[PDB]
Amino acid sequence: NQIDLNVTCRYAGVFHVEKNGRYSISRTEAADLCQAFNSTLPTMDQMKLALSKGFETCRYGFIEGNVVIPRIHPNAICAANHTGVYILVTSNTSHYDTYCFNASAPPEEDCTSVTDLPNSFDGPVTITIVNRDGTRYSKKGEYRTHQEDI
Ligand SMILES: COCCN1CCc2cccc(N)c2C1
Ligand SMILES: COCCN1CCc2cccc(N)c2C1
Repeated sequence: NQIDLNVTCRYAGVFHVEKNGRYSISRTEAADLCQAFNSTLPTMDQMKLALSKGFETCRYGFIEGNVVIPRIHPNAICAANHTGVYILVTSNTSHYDTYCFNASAPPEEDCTSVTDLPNSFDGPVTITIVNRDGTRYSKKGEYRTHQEDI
């Protein structure tokens, strides 16, 4: 009973989380996951500011209201070569990564490691935060509040 949460640097408080390194988060789970980081799903405005500070990924993830990919550099295999906050229009499926927004983060780029999942609740899952530099923090707990996500 183990979950890896791979987390990025924060940019104006916005970061990306993937569960087990593959698209596997529903919209309800995404909200719960951000809540566990004392964070919320970003607004479009929040994501645009993060982009302006250097944030880009090659992953679809939830924000409030849409699924998006922030792009700075055009790449043919990431958001069909678009730049800016690319909005997913047409998809059959419901599971993506998520973005999260932590208002208490620094205003620009913060690439220090994440060492806590401060708002996880009691539970039986070994949850491991994995930073890009390999630094890990584990705890026993849970964050999913919807049964359909478990
Ligand atoms: C209100 O949350 C109830 C569900 N949680 C409550 C806390 C908890 C602790 C250890 C194992 C499990 N399964 C659980 C389940
Ligand atoms: C946005 O990056 C998607 C690719 N994955 C690749 C695997 C991985 C491992 C640990 C932390 C992070 N951020 C990542 C990122």
